[PDB]
This record gives sequence, structure tokens and C-alpha cells, in this order.
Amino acid sequence: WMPAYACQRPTPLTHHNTGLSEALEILAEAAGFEGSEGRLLTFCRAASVLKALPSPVTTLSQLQGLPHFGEHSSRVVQELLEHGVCEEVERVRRSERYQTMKLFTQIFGVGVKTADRWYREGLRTLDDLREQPQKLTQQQKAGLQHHQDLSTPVLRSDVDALQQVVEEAVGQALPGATVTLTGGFRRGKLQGHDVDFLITHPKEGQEAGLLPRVMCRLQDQGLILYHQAFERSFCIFRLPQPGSWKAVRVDLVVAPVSQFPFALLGWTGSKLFQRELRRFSRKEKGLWLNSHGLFDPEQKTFFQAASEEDIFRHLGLEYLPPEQRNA
DNA sequence: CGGCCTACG
DNA sequence: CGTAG
DNA sequence: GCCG
Ligand SMILES: [Mg+2]
Ligand code: NA
Ligand code: NA
Repeated sequence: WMPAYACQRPTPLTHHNTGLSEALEILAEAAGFEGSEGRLLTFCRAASVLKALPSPVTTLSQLQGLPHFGEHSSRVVQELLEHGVCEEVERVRRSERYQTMKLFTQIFGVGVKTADRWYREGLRTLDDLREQPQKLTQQQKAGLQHHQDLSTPVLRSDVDALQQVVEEAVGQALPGATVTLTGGFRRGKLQGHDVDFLITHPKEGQEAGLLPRVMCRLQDQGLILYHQAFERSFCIFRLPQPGSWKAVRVDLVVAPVSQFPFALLGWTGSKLFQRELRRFSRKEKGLWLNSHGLFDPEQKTFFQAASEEDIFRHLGLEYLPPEQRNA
């Protein structure tokens, strides 16, 4: 009844099993901190299955037959239903390792492998990292410098202000170029931790060289605190606020218009949705999907898509609008 | 047994 | 390695 | 951890 791939089922933003999914996602995150991407994926997938259910799970029997629920994920739900807590989840939550790995990997520029090395070296707090700055990349220095602001929710009012200044810079750099809001905000989220924009031009080839021109124009307006030929720019903007400013993470992506449906699909997410869609494409349909195109490795050809709907159709999938891709 | 998404900076 | 969805 |  419940399809096994997340791209085969609608997942709305608001759902009925948040307590259960959040517990499984703690175990997924902890699996990642220990270097087990496979266990992370299973727990992510199991959490996502619960997000797609039409009603609250109140009895363990409601799990029978569900994909990605085996002995371990079922026991977690069982304990939560019977007792309101899962001992394993609580042990993880309270552990110094989990808390510190979460603290460090939430820094922009720091992933699991870097966080784990620092943990093994005895580091535990952000001030510990600040006390040893030669051990930081430029990206990490920027992540730590702006960490307070980057932990503040980005609101819709911020998104609208950012879209205006990005549209102004893009228009100065290339008349006729367009700016599309992607990421979680396109899926209907009201808050986020960053803002994602996709930039193109209707005439194929005119977007060559656009992103450096856009960045130069934003920097000369004093809008850029941090950035790295290129097509993805991971920025920190100086966003004006009444009497002051705050740092905000902004991603700017350029795509030629021939690739725009693929980039729009990829950058709209969710992350799990897109991993599942790429897995489905290759494993079930024998086609290779990324944010540039959909490749048939037998014919050695690329699928010409005019819309996201075209891509779903070519993959034999029922179309899902962005607000149902919240896997 | 062995895969688990697939890119760019 | 980091980043992204 | 789950499954093809
Ligand atoms: Mg985002
Ligand atoms: Na990080
Ligand atoms: Na982003």
C-alpha cells in the first residue's frame, strides 16, 4: 500500500507522526556521526514513511508491512507508544558525543569527519575552536564568526528582501535573467536556515559567466560577508535590518535554460526526496539523474525536459508538487 | 553479499 | 575534505 | 538497518 521509495508518495509539510519521526531522525543523525551512512539512510527512510501516513500511529500493528520498518525501527516506535520515550534515543540525546558532534557539524564548513577529529582531540565547545584558529579553513572561520546569526531562523520577510537584492544584482549583470526561489521555501516552509535561489536566462548560453558578475555587484553593494569559473556560490549575506543587520546563508546557483527543469527539481528537494528519486531513476528505470539532466546510458542521450512534470512523466512517476516533496 | 545520489567548490 | 538539494 |  505504502510505496517503498519516497518519490512515489506525497509527503506534506504538516503530518501526524512528528514524535515518532523525530526519534528515528535522532538515531539517523547519530548513525551519521558514527560513519554509518547505511543505517542513517534506513532510519531517515523509516521516519519519512511515517510522515506520509494519513493518521497518527497509535498501535504497533499499524506498522506491519510498512517499508523500511524492521526489528530496530519497530522497537523504537513500540517503546515510544508504550512508554512515551525510547531508552536508546534518550541515551543518544544525553551523550556528550552526540551533543558535541551536533554542535560542531552545525558549523558551516565542518562535517562529521572534521567534527570527529576535533572530538577525539578533546575539543568540546565553540570557544575551544576559536582558541585555535590556525586549525580552521577560511570557510570554517566564517561559519564560526557568524554562527549566532546563522542559528537564527530565516523568515519569509527575510526571503523576500533577499530575493529583491538578488534580482537587482542579476538584472544589472544580465538583462532578461530570472531568479527563482528554491529549497525549503519553495516546498512551503515558513522558516529556514538558509535561502536558495536558481538563476537562468531564456537564451541558452547567455548565462555563461553570470555568477561572478552577480557576486561582484552584490559585494560592491556591501551585501556579502563571505563567499568562495563557477555555477554554485555558497554565500553569507549581510542582510539589512532596522538599525542594523544580520548574517544569512544564501546559495546562488546558475543553470542554462536547457537544464533549468533538472536544476529546479534538484534544488527544490527535499534532500531525501532527491536521493530517493535518483535511486529510483537508476535502479528502477536505468536512467542517470542529476541537477543537469537525465541520461539514458544505452542510447547515450539526454532527455529534453520543459518542466518538472516532464521529468516525473519520463520516470513513470505521478507528479508531485513541491509542497508534497517534504520527505 | 553489498548498496545505499550525485553533483560542484 | 567541504558544500547543496 | 533494511532490502534487492
Ligand atoms: Mg535550503
Ligand atoms: Na557543517
Ligand atoms: Na542552501
